[PDB]
Amino acid sequence: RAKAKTRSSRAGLQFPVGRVHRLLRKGNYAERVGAGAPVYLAAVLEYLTAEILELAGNAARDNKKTRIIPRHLQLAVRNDEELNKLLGRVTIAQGGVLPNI
Amino acid sequence: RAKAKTRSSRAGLQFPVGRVHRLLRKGNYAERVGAGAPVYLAAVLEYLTAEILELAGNAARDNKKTRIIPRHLQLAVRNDEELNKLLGRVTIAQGGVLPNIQSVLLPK
Amino acid sequence: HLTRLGLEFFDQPAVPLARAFLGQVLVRRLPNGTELRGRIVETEAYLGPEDEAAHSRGGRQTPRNRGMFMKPGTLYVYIIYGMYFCMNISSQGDGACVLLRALEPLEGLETMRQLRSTVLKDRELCSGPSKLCQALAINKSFDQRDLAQDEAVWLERGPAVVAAARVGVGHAGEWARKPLRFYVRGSPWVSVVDRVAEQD
Amino acid sequence: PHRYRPGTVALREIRRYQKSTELLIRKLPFQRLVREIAQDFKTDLRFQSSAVMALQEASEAYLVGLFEDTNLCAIHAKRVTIMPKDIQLARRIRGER
Amino acid sequence: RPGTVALREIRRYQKSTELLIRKLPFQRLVREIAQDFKTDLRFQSSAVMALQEASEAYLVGLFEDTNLCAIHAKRVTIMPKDIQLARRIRGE
Amino acid sequence: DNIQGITKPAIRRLARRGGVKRISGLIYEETRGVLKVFLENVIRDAVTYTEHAKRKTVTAMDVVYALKRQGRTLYGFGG
Amino acid sequence: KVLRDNIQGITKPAIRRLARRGGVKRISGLIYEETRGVLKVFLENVIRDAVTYTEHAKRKTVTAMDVVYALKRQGRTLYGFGG
Amino acid sequence: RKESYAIYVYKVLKQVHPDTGISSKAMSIMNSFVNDVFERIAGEASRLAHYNKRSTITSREIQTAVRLLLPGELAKHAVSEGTKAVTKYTSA
Amino acid sequence: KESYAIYVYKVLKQVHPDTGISSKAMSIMNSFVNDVFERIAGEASRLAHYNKRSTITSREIQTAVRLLLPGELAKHAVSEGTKAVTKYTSA
DNA sequence: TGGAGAATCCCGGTGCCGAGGCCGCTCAATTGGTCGTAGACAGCTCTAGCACCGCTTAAACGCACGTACGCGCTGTCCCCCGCGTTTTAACCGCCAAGGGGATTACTCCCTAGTCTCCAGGCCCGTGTCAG
DNA sequence: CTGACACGGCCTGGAGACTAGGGAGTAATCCCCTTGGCGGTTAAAACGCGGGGGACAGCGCGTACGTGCGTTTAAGCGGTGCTAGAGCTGTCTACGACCAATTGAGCGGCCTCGGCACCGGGATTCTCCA
Repeated sequence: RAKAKTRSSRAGLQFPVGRVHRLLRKGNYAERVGAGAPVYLAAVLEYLTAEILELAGNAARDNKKTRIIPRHLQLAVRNDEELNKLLGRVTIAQGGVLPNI
Repeated sequence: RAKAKTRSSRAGLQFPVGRVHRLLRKGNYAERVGAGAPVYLAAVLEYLTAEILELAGNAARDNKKTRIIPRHLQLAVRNDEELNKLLGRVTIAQGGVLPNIQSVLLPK
Repeated sequence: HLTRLGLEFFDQPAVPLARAFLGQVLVRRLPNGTELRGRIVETEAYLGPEDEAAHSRGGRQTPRNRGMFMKPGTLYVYIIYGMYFCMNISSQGDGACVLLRALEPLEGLETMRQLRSTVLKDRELCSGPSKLCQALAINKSFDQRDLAQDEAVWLERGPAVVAAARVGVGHAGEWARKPLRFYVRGSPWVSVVDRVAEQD
Repeated sequence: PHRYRPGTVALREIRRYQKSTELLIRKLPFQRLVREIAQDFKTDLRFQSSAVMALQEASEAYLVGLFEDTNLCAIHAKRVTIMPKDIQLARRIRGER
Repeated sequence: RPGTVALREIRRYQKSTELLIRKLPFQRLVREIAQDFKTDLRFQSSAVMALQEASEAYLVGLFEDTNLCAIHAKRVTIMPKDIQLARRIRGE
Repeated sequence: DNIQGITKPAIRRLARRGGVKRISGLIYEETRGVLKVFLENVIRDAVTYTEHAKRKTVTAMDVVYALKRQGRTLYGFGG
Repeated sequence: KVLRDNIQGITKPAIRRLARRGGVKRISGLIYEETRGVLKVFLENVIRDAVTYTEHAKRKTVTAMDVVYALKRQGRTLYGFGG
Repeated sequence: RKESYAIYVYKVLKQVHPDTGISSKAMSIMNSFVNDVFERIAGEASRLAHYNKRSTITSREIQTAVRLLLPGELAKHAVSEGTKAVTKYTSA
Repeated sequence: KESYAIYVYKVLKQVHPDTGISSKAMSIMNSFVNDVFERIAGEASRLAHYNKRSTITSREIQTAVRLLLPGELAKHAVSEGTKAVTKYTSA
């Protein structure tokens, strides 16, 4: 056999594209799953996780801490309009609320 | 062979058991579908259809009509609390609203 | 007796210990009075404080990594997971070490066939240092044991060799690709082989 | 002549437009509104007539529910006249932005 | 002055992330409610903590909507009619 | 500028269906903005469903799927 | 074995703490009983759904998954417990 | 061809109201209702089977999906009617 | 039990190297990844059944992302997925 | 309270078009048998859930006082309702012409299935740092 | 000053490679449904105007929450002990997928006639002023 290069590294991603392919297969979503669908879904999930972690790291840096706690995740989600639109119906445990009077 | 008896006819149902089986199998719900699940689901859908249809017929009788129109279905759903709770996010076309005027707007 | 190697045998630097710990018999002395007669097929060598993959990199002076300033050839075990261990011998100089990797036995196959259990091919019978260290039943309580005293395990004299680079220490630093790991040629029981370093 | 008091014609209209099931917005202005909104997304686009009827029924139902919540918001503030702050309150509680 | 301690409590209870209801009365309330649905139930600790997190977030959001209803009627005191108005508009 | 086609008597009639007795003059512009936002939200999803199927026209089932996507299920147009 | 009315365990300072987190400057005296009733309704719905999920799996222990799936049903997803 | 739940809703209507008809728009609304409730129950049963690592939808999954979806009295009557139908299916 | 913990480690080290993360925050991100994956895959299943296909391609995932995600998030997610699919098919 | 303008319902005829019944048939539901595996069933281990005792100790509770605030009352003035009149364009019907949805044949590429192998990721008890 | 988190064998699920068959892409055609314009009748909107009446501001009072302090209490933490049952594994059986032949049930088409919208006159309230 040839060199076993991982399919996640072929797309330049970090998320487990093979795991997304398997979870799409056994999740009973369609009879067959195309080749680029796990790549696209892993890239989209990686981008959304990266944006959440961007704003969470900035929130942790603004409060002078070097470790992301769920309060930072709540401020990161709710301080952006788009992520608050995506996670409007979602409660983050140990997340707190924003200061408004 | 033997005489063909419908799966709905042997469970006392008017709703089709075999069609519900085929819609469960092609609906991508699970890989396998048991025998009693289409019978159970046909009975449940038959009961809910009967519950709306009886109340809609009573509403059609109350408005001196022989046919059931969308207004009768909307009155039947929105006047029963369980069916209004079940269909609370459902818009019936040509349904109108219930006659409901608040007490503070009526004159004295 | 005469078939025992003392502390004067190990008094060489790191790379002669890498050269002179190949093809020699390690006879573990179980309390039942039997023998094992295992021949080692590969070793590893950490030079000391100047090696990035060693445990004493950058002047590390942890109390567990202390067995080098009283005698050379000191037995060492470290926990690696959470139950596994490894076989280490201190070389000459502070921080220099040689790690045992794999061996092959010739008698008492049932002993580590049934003792290693907590699928049983001869190629995977003694491949992996942790389960063979468990096969010799050397726990963390034998870390203070000196190598060539009492009735315990010693070295026995036996009757090509290809050098390969470091594998599994990460793609960083300058000491992660030096060819020093010696393995015998033609042996099919070697766990990690180098197909590009075989032609030299 | 005869002139009705303020409130009689409004309650007559409330009973008239709650007894009926008809659509209230004129169909052609709603069609033109749907066309100019959809031309901001994809140009040279056609529509089924049933699609515009579906959009009109959904929009009318949404506005009737919004005006009911607005009416309760105005009744809550000791008023009978609804104002834009009532609509803004109802949409803020409902979760719309 | 009447109101400044309330304002500092508002300011200090929004920066904190801790759980505002005591744990054991909530645990006993959950077991009392669950008795009517099934007899002799066991509960995990994470189940009761998940219930407390959901309940506290639900009550905080309801009190935000209640405060908007109270400010809408030109007063700063929340009343049960504000809760009922917000609760009907949210669809409950 | 077809938002003025949703006339003031139409907004008054929709408020009459909602049981509203008195209406301020600034209600109509806010109602036009609310209706425009709602129609943009539904029509964008319907156009997206149309472009996925590679068609030039928006059908009733596309609008029904777009409204079911937003939790505003519509009966009577097929399903 | 039989638990009484433990609804009074949600005390008055707990409701005041939750309202001051919400941003409430003044609280009426009749707010508290309405808050007991609202909490009772919410917990009744979520606990009933989670107990249904539990007895479908033929278990006597209500799991964090049962509450998480109940809240995912009720339109309010709870992150942080394995959902 | 297009399949519909038209004749079955008509049969139920003639069974419960033997002198009452139905319009085309009303039949479209009832067909959409049957499709919506069927999709709701089957989606809930699929989620329940995936949560408990079961690859089949049995009568039990539909039973607990009906109990989760429908409000109380409707759920009780629907579960009783489904149990009666499955019992009549197996015994004959 | 499988989780996305090491992948969120890798993304966080790419985007914020002097920043750690707790266990509770990682549980929240694992639940977030599962939730977004379930939303996108369920929408792709719905558009597969609506168009009478039995295949989830990149087009259904693209349209599901465009339906679910709000505006700028949708634009950048479509750009990222398109770059990933073009790079993966280019080799 | 009465009278009168005005809105609303009832009964009688009409004519219309959409529901409701019948029929040919094509497609999907039934019947019978086989075969492979998902899942019921018995049993065991060990996690963890419940029950109980006690000490600090913070938080809940009861009470006293005062003042901020809800709430009713009154004046007033803008602003919307109701109605008549004029302008404006929605709407019904029709032709037509063109785009485009929907169906069909085909031919092709891509994705499921499977066999083998190996490398990423999980499990885990001590080194070192950030609240 | 310490506890949560990171840096250290083996195993199983991803990956390469071959096969093959059917699902989706493409070209072509048929006709149903969309658009657009015109006439023309008219319902419906736009606009102006008068006046009632309701929103809104000011003010006074009475009471009911906030705030503070002392006494009570039971949460919270630590620890122990017992056992229900959660979770896993092994075995085997019966239940559902799958396939081929059969056949009747529902669907498209078509004909027909009876419920329902509509017009209209008279009875019956609705409302507003006097």
